Amino acid sequence: HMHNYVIIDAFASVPLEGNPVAVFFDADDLPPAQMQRIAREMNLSESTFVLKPRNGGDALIRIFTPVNELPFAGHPLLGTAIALGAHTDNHRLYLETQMGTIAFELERQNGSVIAASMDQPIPTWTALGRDAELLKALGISDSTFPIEIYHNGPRHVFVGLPSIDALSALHPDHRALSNFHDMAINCFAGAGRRWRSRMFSPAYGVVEDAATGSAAGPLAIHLARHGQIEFGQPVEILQGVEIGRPSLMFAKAEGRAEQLTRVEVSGNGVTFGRGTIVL
Amino acid sequence: HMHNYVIIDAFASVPLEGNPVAVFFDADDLPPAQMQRIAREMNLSESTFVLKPRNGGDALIRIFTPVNELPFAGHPLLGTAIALGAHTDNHRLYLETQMGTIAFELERQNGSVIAASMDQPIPTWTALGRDAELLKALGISDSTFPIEIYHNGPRHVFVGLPSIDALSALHPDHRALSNFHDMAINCFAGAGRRWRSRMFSPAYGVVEDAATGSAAGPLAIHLARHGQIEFGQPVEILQGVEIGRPSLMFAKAEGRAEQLTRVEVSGNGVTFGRGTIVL
Ligand SMILES: Nc1ccc(-c2cccc(O)c2)cc1C(=O)O
Ligand SMILES: Nc1ccc(-c2cccc(O)c2)cc1C(=O)O
Repeated sequence: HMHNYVIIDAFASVPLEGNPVAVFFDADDLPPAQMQRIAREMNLSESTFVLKPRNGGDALIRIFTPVNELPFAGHPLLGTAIALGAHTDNHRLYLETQMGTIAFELERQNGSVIAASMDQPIPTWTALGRDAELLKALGISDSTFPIEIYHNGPRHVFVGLPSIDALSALHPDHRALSNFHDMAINCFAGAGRRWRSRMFSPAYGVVEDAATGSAAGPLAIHLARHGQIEFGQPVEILQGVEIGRPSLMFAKAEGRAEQLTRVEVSGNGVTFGRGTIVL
Repeated sequence: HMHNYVIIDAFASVPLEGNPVAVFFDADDLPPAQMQRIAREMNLSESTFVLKPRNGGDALIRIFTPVNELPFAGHPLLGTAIALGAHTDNHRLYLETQMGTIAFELERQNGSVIAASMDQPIPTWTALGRDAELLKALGISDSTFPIEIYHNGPRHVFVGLPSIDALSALHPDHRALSNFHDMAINCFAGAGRRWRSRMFSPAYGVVEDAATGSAAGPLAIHLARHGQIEFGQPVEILQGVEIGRPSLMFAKAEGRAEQLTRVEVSGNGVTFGRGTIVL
């Protein structure tokens, strides 16, 4: 009959920062075709729907862009966990997805969930093998570190820049980037614990994304493989600064490249708005 | 501190049809930079903001896409008038805009505004002069009626198809259409009182629009000039069918081409959702 929803800015503690997701509660009465139409109506990068669990978790989450269902997504699931924290006292939340059950640790102050940490799927990776084409599209001559593409659901390519100022100076040819299908292009720069990122993806319908949570785990692996951090070291990844949606993602990859045991991504989230829809 | 909003599906009587707009009430405390950030957060084609009047109208409306402020827009203003009807008993609403005050007639049943009619700016027009390029981009050999571009704020080009089935069969090259700057491409077909339309606009950030209210007045003028209806005859324009967002627009242009006295566009609207934001 009606559904309540909230809009969460994921990877932010301040509204209008981070990356929005709409979260719809009590969605068991909605067929998937209707969920898809609602996600299209909202037009946010994703809308999620909270359903009763089917495999022993706390809830089953379905994730929709305006056009299609996704089996996994980073900031939408973080935002969903933070939104659901308003309706449970549990310290941990087990959210079922198409790719299995993901564990979230919820962080509260006086009953309000302000942040969460999630396990992520362990990615696979290989060289992209299209370096000259991609570098030309980005407008630069070379990457710092190897140009590799990671898969954890989505696909994420990483191109390294020699300084944060060089990262901010990028002005990619988005028409040229559109020849890179079913992937996002993540450009990064930094040192030690602190990194900056920018993400561009014609394939995923975004000129430049504010906070690409599914890329944060892969970036931690990339930095560790290429000697910039150790495995097991947390990194801070600040994305979206140039577009006015600063987003802070934290990530850690445990183990070694050949035997990764855990990939964790965490961030703050904040409620931008709350409402009810008429169906 | 907080603001209430509603989501109106304009040019529809059923939720999830028509074309959405978010309408924010009591917006006088928001600087325009903040309105723009809110419109970006919502990511709907437009968000509007209701302000105290400055020139004797009932309210001043500011209209924002996710990227810029607009001086005029069709479905966003229709939706705003319908939303505001919930907060007044007045039969007519005078909404100030950057382009002057627009009169709306509100249609109610038991206190609920179900539809409205608006005056529109009187357009100007000329031949586009890029016919072969545009026809190639649309994938067809010729137009029925002259390919003319109308200006009433936005710019709207009209290309005529020989049947509704031919209109539905269009599969434009959106890359090629992106060479048409600061305009929308409206393709139409029909007869008598009943017409079908499809609108494509890379320039305005929409692959295909559900209901292009600012094009409805121009189309009525185009059809009258080219002998398909008379001036003063209302037409029904059904848009958005192929994309699953059917939208019914009504339009009438009074006078003659050389001396147009009124351009009226009307439609239903319906509330999809209601909420509150935290700033
Ligand atoms: N914003 C997104 C858009 C698309 C995807 C995605 C694409 C292909 C396969 C797949 O499993 C996920 C992910 C995200 C995300 O936020 O992670
Ligand atoms: N959805 C829209 C997007 C852009 C415009 C527009 C563009 C340039 C100048 C201008 O005055 C208005 C109008 C609409 C509309 O709905 O009418």
